[PDB]
Amino acid sequence: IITTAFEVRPLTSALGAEIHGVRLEDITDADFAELRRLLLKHLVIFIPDQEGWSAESRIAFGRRFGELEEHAYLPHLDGHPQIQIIDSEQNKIPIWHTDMTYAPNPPIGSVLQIVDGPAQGGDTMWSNQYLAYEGLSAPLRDLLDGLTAVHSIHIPGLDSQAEHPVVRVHPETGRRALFVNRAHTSHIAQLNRNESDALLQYLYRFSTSPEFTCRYQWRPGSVAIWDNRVTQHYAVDDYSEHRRGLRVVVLGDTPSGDKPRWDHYRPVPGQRYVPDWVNAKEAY
Amino acid sequence: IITTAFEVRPLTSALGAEIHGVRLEDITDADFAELRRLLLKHLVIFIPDQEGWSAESRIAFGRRFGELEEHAYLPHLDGHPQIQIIDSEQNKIPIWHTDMTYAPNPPIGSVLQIVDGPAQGGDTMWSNQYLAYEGLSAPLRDLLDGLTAVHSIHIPGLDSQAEHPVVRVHPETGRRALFVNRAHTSHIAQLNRNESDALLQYLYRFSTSPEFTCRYQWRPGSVAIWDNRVTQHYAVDDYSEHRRGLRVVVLGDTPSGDKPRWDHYRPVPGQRYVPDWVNAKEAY
Amino acid sequence: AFEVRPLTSALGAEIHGVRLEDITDADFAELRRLLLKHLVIFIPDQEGWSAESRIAFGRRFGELEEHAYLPHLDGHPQIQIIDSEQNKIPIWHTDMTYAPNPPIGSVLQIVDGPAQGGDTMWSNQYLAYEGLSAPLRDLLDGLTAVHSIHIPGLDSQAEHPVVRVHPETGRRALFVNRAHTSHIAQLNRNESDALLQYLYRFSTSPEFTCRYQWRPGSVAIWDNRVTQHYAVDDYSEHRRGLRVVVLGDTPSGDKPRWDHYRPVPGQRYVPDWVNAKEAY
Amino acid sequence: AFEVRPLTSALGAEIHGVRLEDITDADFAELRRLLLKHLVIFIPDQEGWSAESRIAFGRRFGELEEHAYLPHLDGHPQIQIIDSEQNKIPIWHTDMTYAPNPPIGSVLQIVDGPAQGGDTMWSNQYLAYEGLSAPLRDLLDGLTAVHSIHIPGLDSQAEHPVVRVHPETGRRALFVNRAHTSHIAQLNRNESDALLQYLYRFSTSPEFTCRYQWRPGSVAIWDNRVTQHYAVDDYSEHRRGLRVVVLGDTPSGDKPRWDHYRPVPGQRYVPDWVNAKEAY
Ligand SMILES: [Co+2]
Ligand SMILES: [Co+2]
Ligand SMILES: [Co+2]
Ligand SMILES: [Co+2]
Ligand SMILES: [Co+2]
Ligand SMILES: [Co+2]
Ligand code: NA
Ligand code: NA
Ligand code: NA
Ligand code: NA
Ligand code: NA
Ligand code: NA
Repeated sequence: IITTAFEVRPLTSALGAEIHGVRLEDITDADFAELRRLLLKHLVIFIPDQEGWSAESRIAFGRRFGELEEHAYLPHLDGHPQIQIIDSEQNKIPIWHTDMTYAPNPPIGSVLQIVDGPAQGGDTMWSNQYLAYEGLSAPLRDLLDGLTAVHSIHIPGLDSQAEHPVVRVHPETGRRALFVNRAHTSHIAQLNRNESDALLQYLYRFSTSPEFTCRYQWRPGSVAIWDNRVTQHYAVDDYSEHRRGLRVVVLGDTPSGDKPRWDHYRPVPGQRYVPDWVNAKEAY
Repeated sequence: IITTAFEVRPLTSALGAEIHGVRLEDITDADFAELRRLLLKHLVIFIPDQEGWSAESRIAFGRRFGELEEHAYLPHLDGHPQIQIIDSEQNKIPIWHTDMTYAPNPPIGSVLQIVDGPAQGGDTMWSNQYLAYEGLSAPLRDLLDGLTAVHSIHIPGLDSQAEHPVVRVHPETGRRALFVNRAHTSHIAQLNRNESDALLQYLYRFSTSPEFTCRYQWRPGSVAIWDNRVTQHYAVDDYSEHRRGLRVVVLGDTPSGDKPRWDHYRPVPGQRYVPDWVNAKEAY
Repeated sequence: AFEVRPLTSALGAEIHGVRLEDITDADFAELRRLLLKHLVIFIPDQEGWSAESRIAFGRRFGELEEHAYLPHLDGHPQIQIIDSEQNKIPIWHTDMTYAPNPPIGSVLQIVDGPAQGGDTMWSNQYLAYEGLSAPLRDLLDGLTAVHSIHIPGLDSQAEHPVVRVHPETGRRALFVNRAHTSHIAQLNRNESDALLQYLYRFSTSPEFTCRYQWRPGSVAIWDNRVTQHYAVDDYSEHRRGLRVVVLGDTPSGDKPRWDHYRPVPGQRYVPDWVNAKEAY
Repeated sequence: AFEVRPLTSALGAEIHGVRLEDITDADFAELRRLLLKHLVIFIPDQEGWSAESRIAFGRRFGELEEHAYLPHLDGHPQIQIIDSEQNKIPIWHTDMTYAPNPPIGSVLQIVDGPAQGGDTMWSNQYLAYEGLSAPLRDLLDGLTAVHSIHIPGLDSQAEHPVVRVHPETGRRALFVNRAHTSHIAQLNRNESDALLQYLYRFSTSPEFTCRYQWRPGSVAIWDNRVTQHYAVDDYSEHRRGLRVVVLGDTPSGDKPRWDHYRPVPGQRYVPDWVNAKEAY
């Protein structure tokens, strides 16, 4: 992918780049197309100095990527159901995740601007799931190619589960990426639960190795745009100040990979799952 | 403790002994007192060849130890609410546990006879919690002496939790024993959940080392009597035949140890527990 | 005539009614059958078994080891003396898998020891393999592992299939063990650690093992090709065994489906889990 | 005059408006204060810093290492040349803790390298200790640990408190690190493994670390007494740094509250977690 129009400053070899010399407010078609190519190359891009970006322009920009979420309940900007308000007080959780993978159609990506927050504190990290897959040895890539996993959530107000390939192809690059994440993946469907725990434990740690991640410090006016299909992210929980972001969410992913090479694991009647590793029975 | 009356065949150095030359049916006071001393020395004792032991004698024997459970719902022998029927079909679960530690007053012990089952298969193992504590190095014994743990269960029909010392004294021997177990212990109260997971993971494995356990193969007419205050046990899940036992449960333990040396750990508002080790979100 | 008493459904059986001293070819054929069925068998009441008969018995199975340095019975280089003092190690292992030709099996008799303490456990490696789900069995069928040992006076390593096919039964068995397996050759070391850690624990589940309490005159015979065993370290009394070791195994499995993992120059192995750098 | 830009709330700050070449005693006092506050500081725009000034700067902190074998700048034995080719290792460590007197700290400038790739991370060992719950802090205060290294041309070990008191701030900091700590001396090895495994992961939580992208002319200065650091291994281009190392630390903590764990004769350490027996 050719991207030569702007001044691009990559964060790490794995992913991330800050793009200078762009004004989002009245971006042209040609400049948008270039930002989209930079997103496909760098997975998350950062656009500094966009203070004052109008609501209408933010929505138009998001709609250049696809349909925008109009969340039923999460607060939105007055007059604009597509611009979601994220407040550290109103709702943090530092855990590696890919957004909404407990649903059959997770988002394609998001546009986030932190409009209020501390000068230091509250960094966001992203990880490169292409590299997480590619860094596995050949026998393990071949195994994962034929597996699926159940992703689920069960909290007050939301119960959802979905089955996805463990390895998905990015529809627009054709490259394969890992598609499990600590927050929302439950278990691999074709393994028993204990085998699944062991393999997922390894994959979660490996996939978020420092060599596969980047860490971004938010500044006034900074916009992050990321591809949810091939990344995880993590919100660092190291601040107590009020922190507010404006977020637009682009819907419409269908994670797709190889046909599974085995049936789901079927337990016998009465079989009990005894995890090999301790988790407490009571949270906080 | 002096025990010289019968022929005693210890199973292992850690615990367990088979007692020959005893007839439970009309046991004398003096012979019972000797069996009780052998229980305090060996933690679990096995009495072979007791086929035909009458219901009235089984209940009288149990009552020599204390008050007998008359479970509200678990099935009991016709005419005898104290003799519980345990059926592999009607209700197994192979997990190390101490009985009912999710309650404030777990049982003192049990008398179990397997009246129907396979010739091989379905062994029971017991562990010595005195040795599990004593085998910890001095800095760790000193730490555990001042901790407590929450034990809990949440299944259809039963929700219960209780806080117990991590190290308890046996009231009748004065010796200290570990009092956590994989099945029912949730978390150590004075640690955060992640620290608790790490320490409990170590203790669970260490406490069930082969050097601290014994394994008993059931035969027709065999009776096992064990002290629930200072043991764990584990039912091996390696058979498919029907397996039936008659069980009498002696109530009335209060696990007691040192006063805790620290307050309970208090999380901050909104704090989320993220286990360091994967467990699946969906059981079977 | 033999009465067979299985210890567990997974493995192990005590065989009564046998006299090893002058066993006939036909009775030996039955013991052989029972060893292929039960993997380890225990023969009680053999006090006095002569040295010449013990050696002839082992030779029915194959060539006997004449260890250069282990003490042996005066006059009989094939009958090894195993003394808890002179030599224990409580660790799950399969014997000598760091060698290209491990033993087929062993015949052991604990002639001195405490009345309780010092049990030996065995595990069923057929069940350890069969209990894995289909995707994982498929993976392991195509893998090999390096087994090694590095102690004063012994350096050895060997590569073996992770899943071997027993030559007589045709049944597949796991062939890794905690004591001597180093790493799976086709994975990187960190992936290897994670998988082996799971397999070691799973393979010694109580549902796959048995535990034997030694009695005077009892002989244990086991197939080292499809078992692990573990010597429980819960005694301090003197414990002596007489052992004959049958050589000649060549673990055989599928051709690997992938090449060895090749690190890049200067690559460092950083284990994900801590081990101390200093032993005792 | 200095503008301070913290990287994270845990640690790290970039200091603009500084000229190291002829820094005054009073301005140095301010840098020293900022190092005790931020643990690692980054000074951009120092291209051309003279060798004599670089050495004088390090000498303000203490005695400089003159390594016998590491290459150094022609004419200047104190200015070490660190080349990605000639010498990386991505592993969390505190420098030379296998020695009884580790460095107080270092001054590093990456003079050649890629525009992206090769970040360095640091962690705050004060926060790693303070984030433990009270029972565990109480335990660690009374423990010590053996740190060691065994490579061709270097064997060293040292015993240090698990929790050290920084000499200037009086604040307590964890003093174990994954690369060089072997085991806690007062526990058995298996207990030690379990606790160190927890501490290593906890101590390098994202909430306790920072990540720095090197730029031409940037100098990093850090306090090795209360940090770990990690060199990210995500590049293949040539990377050269100039480093001055300040010697003279003696980690100090509470007298241990227990004796060393003493194994019995013949006791074997069997780790609960697998590590391969062969590296690369
Ligand atoms: Co609305
Ligand atoms: Co998110
Ligand atoms: Co009734
Ligand atoms: Co029970
Ligand atoms: Co052996
Ligand atoms: Co260093
Ligand atoms: Na649209
Ligand atoms: Na597991
Ligand atoms: Na699709
Ligand atoms: Na009574
Ligand atoms: Na933990
Ligand atoms: Na009491």
